[PDB]
Amino acid sequence: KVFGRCELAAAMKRHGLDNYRGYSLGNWVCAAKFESNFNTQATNRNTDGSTDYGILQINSRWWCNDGRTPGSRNLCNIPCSALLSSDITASVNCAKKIVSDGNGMNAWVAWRNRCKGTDVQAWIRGCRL
Ligand SMILES: N#C[C][C][S]([C]C(=O)[N]C(=O)O[C][C][C][C][C][C][N][C]1[C](C#N)N([O])C2=C([C]=[C][C]=[C]2)N1[O])B1234B567B89%10B%11%12%13B85%14B%1158B%12%11%15B%139%12B%1061B%12%112B5%153B%14874
Ligand code: NA
Ligand code: NA
Repeated sequence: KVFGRCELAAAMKRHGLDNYRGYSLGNWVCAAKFESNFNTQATNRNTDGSTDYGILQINSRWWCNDGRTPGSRNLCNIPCSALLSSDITASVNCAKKIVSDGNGMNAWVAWRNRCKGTDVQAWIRGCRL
């Protein structure tokens, strides 16, 4: 599924991501924009053989099981395929664990490089939320 901006903002809110770990909703929408272009089916292979999955490009190195990342963990206790669904529940639950791991949203390199310290509220501007 390719979400619209406000559509995704709304979905994130309903699943309790807004202000989660102190990160306002615009931060999450901005991260999703640059991670996946709002496409729940987005996959990208990493140099090291891990893969990033879904709207927030969650990595198989730590967070999900894809059967082809040796030595990896599955801290969200989910198949990585779950992170590609139209329904974002699994992605949001896993992202809550990630953002709680010590690094905050710096766990998403695209957030640090393209959202941190910008007008992130712009991503939710205009939206009925
Ligand atoms: N951090 C910080 C300083 C904010 S100062 C600006 C400030 O305090 N403005 C604030 O009190 O405005 C009240 C209205 C807030 C509306 C917030 C929604 N819009 C935002 C925003 C947010 N939230 N942002 O974070 C922005 C932004 C526009 C551009 C960059 C960041 N923007 O339009 B400002 B002054 B110096 B150079 B001058 B300009 B930039 B830098 B500092 B920054 B901006 B002024
Ligand atoms: Na909070
Ligand atoms: Na894994």
